[PDB]
Amino acid sequence: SVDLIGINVAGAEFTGGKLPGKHGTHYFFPPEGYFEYWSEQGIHTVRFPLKWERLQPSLNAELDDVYASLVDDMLDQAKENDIKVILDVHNYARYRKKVIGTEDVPVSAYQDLMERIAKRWQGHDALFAYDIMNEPYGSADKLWPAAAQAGIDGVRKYDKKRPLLIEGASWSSAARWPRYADELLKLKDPADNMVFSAHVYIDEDASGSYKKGPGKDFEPMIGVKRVEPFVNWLKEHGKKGHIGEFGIPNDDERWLDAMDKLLAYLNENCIPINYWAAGPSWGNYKLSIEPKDGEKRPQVALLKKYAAKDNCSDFGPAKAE
Repeated sequence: SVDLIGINVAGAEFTGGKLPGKHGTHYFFPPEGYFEYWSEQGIHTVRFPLKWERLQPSLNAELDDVYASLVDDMLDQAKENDIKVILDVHNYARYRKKVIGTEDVPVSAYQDLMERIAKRWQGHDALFAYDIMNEPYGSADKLWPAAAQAGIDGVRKYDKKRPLLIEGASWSSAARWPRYADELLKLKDPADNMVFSAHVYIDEDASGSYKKGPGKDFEPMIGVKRVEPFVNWLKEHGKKGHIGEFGIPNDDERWLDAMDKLLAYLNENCIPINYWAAGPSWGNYKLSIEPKDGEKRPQVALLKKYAAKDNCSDFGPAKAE
């Protein structure tokens, strides 16, 4: 099945400056008992960021035993707690700061990583889908469509069933999506289970930093307006979609109303969402929905109302008929 409501569980990708880094200091995986709270809340789908450099400290080589094993443990816990997991290679179309398709990082290396990820985890019941690359941007944008096909090819060697989530250029911006997306039309999936995944935030620059409050001229439909370009492109081209990130601060009711409006529109169009973000070690992060003493997380009550609604049969939008 495809859940319309889901959350990001971030932490494994933290502190990029430290490689390999130390678990519990630089990066964090969910502790025992972590998924229970979310499952009891009624959330059953999770997007899980991973750092490519930690998974694969050398290109075209076996996955790291310690980091990959932590992933195994996390998947085992998700399964015990009725949680389905989207693995996200959270890398901006780069390995050690070099773009995929450059001489340092050939597309074949990216294909190799995807083959390895699919080979290791295709047998795990808790695995739901592969989000093959988080937020290609900048000098990566031109070379990304070629890289994406290599990633699809990589996964499909070992997993011919599960959905592939394909992000777009320009930080996978939903708002700007039609400006660049046509380059993704040449992508082909032999299994016909390919879904585009866009990101959206409703602060002024759409970065999710929230440098300002809503302001006097705030529009409740701002989230909907920002995803329409994406959803309309999907409709025009007979493609399927997904919102892999959206988040808001807990300090203004107006943000919550905009979120409600966005969720209604996504629900109408059968587009699933992954809220950014929950996680084992967020501290004071403004967008966090993880429980923290003294913090209310109104975003969670809102997600719960939607989670109760019927899922769609498949990733939308529904085909014209």
